[PDB]
Amino acid sequence: TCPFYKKIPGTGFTVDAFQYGVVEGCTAYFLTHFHSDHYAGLSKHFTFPVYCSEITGNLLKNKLHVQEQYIHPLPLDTECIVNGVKVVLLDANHCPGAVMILFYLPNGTVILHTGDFRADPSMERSLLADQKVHMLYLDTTYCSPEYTFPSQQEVIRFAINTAFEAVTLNPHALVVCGTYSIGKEKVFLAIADVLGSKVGMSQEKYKTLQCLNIPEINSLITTDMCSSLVHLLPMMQINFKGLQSHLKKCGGKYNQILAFRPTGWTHSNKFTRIADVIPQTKGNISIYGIPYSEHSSYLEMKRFVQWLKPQKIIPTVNVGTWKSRSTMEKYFREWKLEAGY
Ligand code: NI
Repeated sequence: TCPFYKKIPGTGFTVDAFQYGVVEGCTAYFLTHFHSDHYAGLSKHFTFPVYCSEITGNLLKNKLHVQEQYIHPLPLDTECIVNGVKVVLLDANHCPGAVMILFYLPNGTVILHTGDFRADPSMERSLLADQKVHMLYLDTTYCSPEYTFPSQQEVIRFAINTAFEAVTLNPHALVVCGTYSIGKEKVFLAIADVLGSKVGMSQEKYKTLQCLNIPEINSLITTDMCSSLVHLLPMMQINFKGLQSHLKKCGGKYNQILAFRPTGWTHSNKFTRIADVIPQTKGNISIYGIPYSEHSSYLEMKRFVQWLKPQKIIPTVNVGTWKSRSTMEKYFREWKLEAGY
């Protein structure tokens, strides 16, 4: 049954709660971004209103086949009314089309639901700078001080230069990048750009990317693998066996693969900088793990909450155990006590 932390009080509104049948007294379902843990349950057979960004609208329509009439796309940074409740959607700096939701309750309460976010100082000068926020429903995925990782711009640097060097030392090397959802497109689009290639991919992944309103995208991607020297493969397939497998299929056009697995945090973040990374090498194939995150580090989350100064925080991630919950509460208390709200 839908959990308390997916329900917005004083509304008929729910957030990312698509896998509990009909929710008793839900007039409208918000969807923060197109990722499976958040959309789980959607199909062509939904007949309640969905509110989402334009881009998430495209994904619903074309990949899940939801009927146009139940998708209500909203523009960002725009005061909108939804069943007589003022809302606003803001970029979540997560994957394409991912939003935070501001709710202005009739009773005068103001709630922010972050969806999945990577906090950034650019948020401190959005529509949020204007007014007080009583309740924060928070993406707590990395709410613990061990969780440090580099800036996205540092990681894209590393990737750009690794690939470009290798390709210039051996122009019959192929670059592969792993994937399984939307998000992290900059990894492959940055490498492709430095190498002067479109990115080659399957038909299903080409369709996904064609929904995303990326500018100039027809110039940046293709379904023709032969013509392209940056390939996208299923992340499951990014391993020696599956790379070899694939290295056979190109038909003697490349002698070497350099691959990238963009990862979430991995324990080796604790002991090694970005500038000092190494790959796993079994012959002519080489695989880099690179910690490109689309969630807030501990310190990024901390800055954001301390600026916001919310009266109450409700966690949406890592709520499943009491140890996680208890650890998280302690961080909230410290932060508040440090910042004097
Ligand atoms: Ni997500």
